[PDB]
Amino acid sequence: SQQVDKIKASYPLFLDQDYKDMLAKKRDGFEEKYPQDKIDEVFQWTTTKEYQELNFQREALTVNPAKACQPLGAVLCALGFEKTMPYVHGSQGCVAYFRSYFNRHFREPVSCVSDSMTEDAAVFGGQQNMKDGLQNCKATYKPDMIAVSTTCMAEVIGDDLNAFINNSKKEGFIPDEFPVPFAHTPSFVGSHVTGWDNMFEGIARYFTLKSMDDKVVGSNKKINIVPGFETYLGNFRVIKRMLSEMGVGYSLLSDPEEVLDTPADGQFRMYAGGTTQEEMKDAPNALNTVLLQPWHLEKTKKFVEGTWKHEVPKLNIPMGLDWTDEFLMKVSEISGQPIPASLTKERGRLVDMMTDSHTWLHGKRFALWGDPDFVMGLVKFLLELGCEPVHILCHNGNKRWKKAVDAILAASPYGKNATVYIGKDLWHLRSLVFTDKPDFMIGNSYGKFIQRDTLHKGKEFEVPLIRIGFPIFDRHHLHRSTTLGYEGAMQILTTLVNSILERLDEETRGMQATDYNHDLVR
Amino acid sequence: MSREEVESLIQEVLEVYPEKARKDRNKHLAVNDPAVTQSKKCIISNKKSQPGLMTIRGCAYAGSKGVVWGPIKDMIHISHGPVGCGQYSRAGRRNYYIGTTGVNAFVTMNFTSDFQEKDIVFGGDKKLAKLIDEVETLFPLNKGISVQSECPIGLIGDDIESVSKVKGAELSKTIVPVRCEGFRGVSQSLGHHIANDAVRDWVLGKRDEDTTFASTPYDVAIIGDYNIGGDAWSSRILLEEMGLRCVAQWSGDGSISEIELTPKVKLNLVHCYRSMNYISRHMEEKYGIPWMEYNFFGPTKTIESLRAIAAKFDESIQKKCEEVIAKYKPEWEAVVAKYRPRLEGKRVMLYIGGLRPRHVIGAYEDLGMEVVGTGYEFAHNDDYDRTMKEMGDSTLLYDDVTGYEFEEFVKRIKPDLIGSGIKEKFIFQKMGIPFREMHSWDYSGPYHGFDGFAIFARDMDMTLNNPCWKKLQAPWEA
Amino acid sequence: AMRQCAIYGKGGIGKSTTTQNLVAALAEMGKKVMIVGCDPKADSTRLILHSKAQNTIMEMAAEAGTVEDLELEDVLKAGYGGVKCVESGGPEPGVGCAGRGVITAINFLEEEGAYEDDLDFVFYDVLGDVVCGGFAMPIRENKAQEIYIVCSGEMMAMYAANNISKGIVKYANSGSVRLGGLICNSRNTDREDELIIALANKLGTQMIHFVPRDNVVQRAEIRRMTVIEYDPKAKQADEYRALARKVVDNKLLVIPNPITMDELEELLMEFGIM
Amino acid sequence: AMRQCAIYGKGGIGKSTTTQNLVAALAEMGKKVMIVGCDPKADSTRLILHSKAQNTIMEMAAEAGTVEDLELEDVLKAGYGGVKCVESGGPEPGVGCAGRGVITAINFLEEEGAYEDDLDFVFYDVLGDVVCGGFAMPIRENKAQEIYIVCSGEMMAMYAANNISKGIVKYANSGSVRLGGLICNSRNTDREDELIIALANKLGTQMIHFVPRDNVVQRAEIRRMTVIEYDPKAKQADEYRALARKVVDNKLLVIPNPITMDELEELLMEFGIM
Ligand SMILES: Nc1ncnc2c1ncn2[C@@H]1O[C@H](COP(=O)(O)OP(=O)(O)O)[C@@H](O)[C@H]1O
Ligand SMILES: Nc1ncnc2c1ncn2[C@@H]1O[C@H](COP(=O)(O)OP(=O)(O)O)[C@@H](O)[C@H]1O
Ligand code: ICS
Ligand code: CLF
Ligand code: SF4
Ligand code: ALF
Ligand code: ALF
Ligand SMILES: [Fe+3]
Ligand SMILES: [Mg+2]
Ligand SMILES: [Mg+2]
Repeated sequence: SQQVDKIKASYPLFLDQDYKDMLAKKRDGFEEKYPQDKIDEVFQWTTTKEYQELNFQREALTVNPAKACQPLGAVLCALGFEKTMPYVHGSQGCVAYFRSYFNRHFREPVSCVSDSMTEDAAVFGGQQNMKDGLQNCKATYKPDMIAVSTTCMAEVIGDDLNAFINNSKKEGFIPDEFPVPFAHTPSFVGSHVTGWDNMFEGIARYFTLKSMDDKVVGSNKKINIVPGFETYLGNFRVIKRMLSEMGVGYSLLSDPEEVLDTPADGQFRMYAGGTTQEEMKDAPNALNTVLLQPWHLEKTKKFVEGTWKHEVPKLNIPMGLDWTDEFLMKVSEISGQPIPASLTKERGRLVDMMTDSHTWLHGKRFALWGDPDFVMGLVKFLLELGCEPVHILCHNGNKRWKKAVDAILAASPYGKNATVYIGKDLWHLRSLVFTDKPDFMIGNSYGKFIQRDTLHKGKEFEVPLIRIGFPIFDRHHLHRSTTLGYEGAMQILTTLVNSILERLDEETRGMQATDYNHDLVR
Repeated sequence: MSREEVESLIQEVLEVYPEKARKDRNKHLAVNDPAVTQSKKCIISNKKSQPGLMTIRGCAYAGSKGVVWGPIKDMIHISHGPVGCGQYSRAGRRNYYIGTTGVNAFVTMNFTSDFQEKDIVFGGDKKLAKLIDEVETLFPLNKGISVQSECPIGLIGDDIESVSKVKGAELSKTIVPVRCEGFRGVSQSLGHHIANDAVRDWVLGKRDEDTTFASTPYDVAIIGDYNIGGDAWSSRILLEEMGLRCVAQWSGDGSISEIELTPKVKLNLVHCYRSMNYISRHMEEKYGIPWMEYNFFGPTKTIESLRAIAAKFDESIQKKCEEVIAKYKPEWEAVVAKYRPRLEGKRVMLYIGGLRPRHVIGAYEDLGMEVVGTGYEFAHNDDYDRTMKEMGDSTLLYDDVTGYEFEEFVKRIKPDLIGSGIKEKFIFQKMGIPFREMHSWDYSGPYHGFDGFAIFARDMDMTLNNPCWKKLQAPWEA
Repeated sequence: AMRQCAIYGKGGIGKSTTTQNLVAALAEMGKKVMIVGCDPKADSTRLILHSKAQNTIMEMAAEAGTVEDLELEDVLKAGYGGVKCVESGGPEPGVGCAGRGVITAINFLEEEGAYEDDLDFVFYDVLGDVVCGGFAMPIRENKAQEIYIVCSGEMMAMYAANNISKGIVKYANSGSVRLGGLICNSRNTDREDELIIALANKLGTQMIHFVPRDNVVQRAEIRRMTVIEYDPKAKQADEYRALARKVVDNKLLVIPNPITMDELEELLMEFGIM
Repeated sequence: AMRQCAIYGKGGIGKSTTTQNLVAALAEMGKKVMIVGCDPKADSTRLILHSKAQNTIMEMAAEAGTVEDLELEDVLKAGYGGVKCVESGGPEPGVGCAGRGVITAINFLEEEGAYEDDLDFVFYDVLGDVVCGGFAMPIRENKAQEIYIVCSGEMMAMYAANNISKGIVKYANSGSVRLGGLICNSRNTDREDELIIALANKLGTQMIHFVPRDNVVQRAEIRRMTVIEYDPKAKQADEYRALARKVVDNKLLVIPNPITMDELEELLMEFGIM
């Protein structure tokens, strides 16, 4: 039954007595489930240390991975170029999933096409698929460039992207001069960030490799900025703002912020902004190339050093105070412009916020996960705040990244209780936050389930989730936030300190029980 | 408006395609005319998608793991292959369930083999066996394991059936190998078929030689209801309120026990014909269980279906159905009297997967709303045959519509409301047209039954009449 | 009834020719045989059909949409001796995935009931380089129960046969398929009989027959015919008849025990000089 | 310098043996060569290393994590006469996907700089059954420039060579890879040389040094070496020297015009009778 005045959605419709009776009767009569005591015993066992040992002995099973596959990152990289259609050679279900993923994260349209390789295309190869798909996509959506990635099926059967695109050009399906950069993006290698790196390297070598003769380093007096896999629009915006405030000429390659933040004014814009082809052509003329997230831009680093002859600086991700300082000083030493007073004042305001909030931040223990560069920057910033990043997990991290983060932790007294895990999924982290409980956990939306699990062990064991990373599905407009630069550090600090304060307010809200500490002034 | 103009619109839209693509897509667009007896002459469907045209369709893995197998609560479903598919499909579909996640229920969990390059080159059968052992060690309360194949598994010829047999014998567990590699078929429809065949071959016959279940004459099983937003629950409470015993639910809030007990029931109420008609026919021709299509979208369809189902039982069931109808009459009447004036005369265009493009038309018409355009991602000829009796005269019908086609159709037709998936929502929201997600119910629901109808009307009015749609144009522009 | 056998061996060792001549001799003995060619080249049924197979499962599936819109009579054809012949298609070399083509063809044949007849023998002629699971599809469960490997006295073919034995072991343990024996197609190097019987003994199997190398086979295949149909009075025709009879009455069925590379080279140095 | 050749042909026709003997002949002339085996059977470098190459790129990569952790010195090893030898790994027969392994191994060789200077020849010995795009990895753009197809007078061998040419056509049009010529391995067939020459003319190419069938090759290869190491003064050693010389001085690089099945049958009737 429903009251037309107050209509209940599923919650709390299914808390009504008739629905509860129906669910209980269905369970009793036909589900044949384990006794509630057995379920409680098994849950309590899953929260134990022995279960964590069994969990960390896993070799074949992955449970709740904190990573995605390469073509997702390839599509994100391709989206950052002007009037560019992402085109995934292979099966269409992959494209549907990539589009749905990015739609849910950004709450924006995400344009991507597939050549719809079926069983016959798997057996015979997708060369006809490539020809017809390139022609159809160009005729239908009129992109100025089609950026080609692959699904796993096309990589397994060895679909030669270069040969297929070249044959499509010679047979008149697409114009010979129409830019079709390509990259092999096998989903069974690396992760989505690897796909971003592969796609960017393919796009770079498409526009630069064969025309290096008339290129001289520094002739445009600009700085190349490679953002890598980035899903925070504010990060693109902050990098642009900090470089333009500095008076530094810059070229941000793969700029997707416009196409993922189009206005609602009665018009749908499939393309908006993005790195122009002329920017990529002129990129070898830059003074240098700075990689924002170097730990998943290794192939790009090799190509830029070996082909453009740019001495790519050894810069960490510009996250937190020290690394934003290092990024700004490196940009200064490259472009020759000084760091302006506005940036110095912004840094000082960050320091003021740090001093204002250090008492609440100091000593707080954290479990965090995400991509390697973001995770490392978060670890560094947490150390700067006096926090303890006890559980640092990176599913797509490697041994060298783990060693670098271990060296970062060793340099600070707040990294003593910290452990770095690579190749571990979120089930490992659920065990970790059960057995060595942190105060909070920082990560994407999947961590919410871990929070749920902790709340089942009790309110005192609940580990609240702070939503920073990708993807964030259960909150709106968090993709507009910033994590890089002083502004990103300020936003992260505000989020952390206010999460702590809201948690403390909740834990002291019980009148006559804990409200003696329900302070108005914190 | 007018059969001629919409045909002209179809031709103008098709004008931009290359000749091959235009020739193909012309057969997938039509103008409804109830003077047509067979949809084969009208519109053809269930064919290959044209490459590079930005189709909405999924894959066979989406139709098997994401649609049929995934909702089963107590079974652990392993996305066999690389990491992408399971990660993107993890909890994207709101097939609601009751259980303790990670202990005895696993629906929103993502189990995967996370294939690396060496797993492709040297095979993953040994890794699959080790994964099954680890699943047993860490999830001992699971009541079944299904192995959903992704594309590489189908490509490299991994013998997942042998692994399933050996490990199931060794552990006394039901391990169901599903050859749902994404490149099979053309859409999720073949995923439905493969998942149904896997259920038939590995699950449905486990209790064939078992008579320890007490069977009452009023035993019905809900088939093809995936409990989106609690839909199945909102449906179930109606059936059991008219005396029926709902032994099984397929597969939203579904348990493997219910699927095993399905052959013991006396009637099979199929909601989604497209996804589960295969198993309905199999059970009809093996166990002799009749199956009937019903519809719980809107008061008219709900009452009609309840009376149709009651007519298949005793007089007591019919009296209980009549008393249910009389009891729920004031509530849906109040919903109509509140929301129909706000929605009367509003035009709706739909594009959903394979059942809802025609099933929800009655619910919209219960609020005075006319469906002027509809279409399917992956429906078959019989689905469009059923669609003709429900769509109005000279209404647009589309199959596997492209983004360009659907955008142009919306621009010309200019409907008041669009019902489609997440990949169209923000496109049409930016054009200033109210959009309702007709897959996930826009994270609302249920929409089935009378309570579902109240929620559906509230959502339709909330989105259609939201003030935001009057603010798209800046006041300093003409 | 209805024995199912799979013909494996080194590339170009004569699996197609030997199996086609064997099937011709079997049909001569009144046996209803079926040939499934699991090779992207549709060359496993040129002699029996007297022409290149122009209707393969993959070709007809691609020409009619998907494999689920195909029928048996479109791909299954009969040739000499009434032998029903169907060919798994596949890509031209260097593209696509022939393993998936074989997988799809075998799955189609199983689902359509391509075998439910008065069949006495079903032979899967596989290619030489079994490089993926798809080409081991004929020896899965409820598939070919016997395997015959065709070999010769040059040590590369011997190492190949050992490698196919290594690959066969996993399906032999996982299922019920067994190595019936070794067919020796002659190359006449130094000592073929001794080398091949020694390898078979090391693997735990027999040498079911020795087939000599004579040019009547090539002359018959130029005319697109088996030796049995071309020259029934030829010595090679009687050799193929003897091989057929030895196949019918064969009872040895052993899980192979492949030898290491060192043991194989020791066998060659011991039985492969003068 | 830096000539990149891909050795293809019908299965078991003698691609690995002829390639190793030709490489030995080229290395005795002071030419620096490197052999890449693109067969999951790592048997294309045995007669050069005098042992089975136990370490392969795929096996080393699987053991040592991924392929990035590997080093060239662990897979690239010298042999007789300064011949660098590497082998793409692979699964045992009937499992996994060897074409993907070949793709990954060749990508690893490219990324690690195995194609350094002072290397006159790089020979990709590929398996006979090119079932997927992966085994066409050697003839991808900027990878191999010349294609040598080993054939013989058998109908199956010529059909396989023509099918391989059909597969080559797409890469030849896509890139700069061409068909250098048809190396002939004698199988002692009626009008073998005539058949090979006619087929080469129909394809638009030549037959490069019809190689006689001799058991000195079998002996040398059973003693774990090429003929050059075994009997330098033997007739077949001089034949391999002549083959190397004819390979060095070759300029006929064409896109093959493969002939249909009907034209193949006409060729067989015209030159395969008497
Ligand atoms: N006993 C034999 N005697 C003479 N020639 C043979 C004999 N067996 C096979 N051949 C010849 O060698 C070639 C082998 O080709 P084929 O039968 O297709 O081997 P596979 O199927 O194993 O690849 C045939 O063309 C045939 O002319
Ligand atoms: N000129 C030749 N003379 C004698 N035997 C040869 C000759 N060429 C190849 N062979 C033999 O034929 C067999 C074919 O094996 P192999 O060379 O590995 O062929 P493939 O590389 O094409 O698979 C080998 O055992 C080899 O000893
Ligand atoms: S199963 Fe089908 S696409 Fe019948 S694959 Fe799809 S939860 Fe749709 S129109 Mo998402 S044939 Fe269900 C469907 Fe309908 S996932 Fe749901 S809404 S009634
Ligand atoms: S059509 Fe379907 S969703 Fe696509 S792969 Fe195939 S089963 Fe899966 Fe998977 S990991 Fe990523 S998302 Fe693909 S490229 Fe492969
Ligand atoms: S090795 Fe087999 S499975 Fe792998 S791509 Fe080649 S044919 Fe397909
Ligand atoms: F052509 Al083959 F084994 F080399 F069948
Ligand atoms: F049998 Al091969 F190259 F080893 F054809
Ligand atoms: Fe939006
Ligand atoms: Mg054969
Ligand atoms: Mg070889």
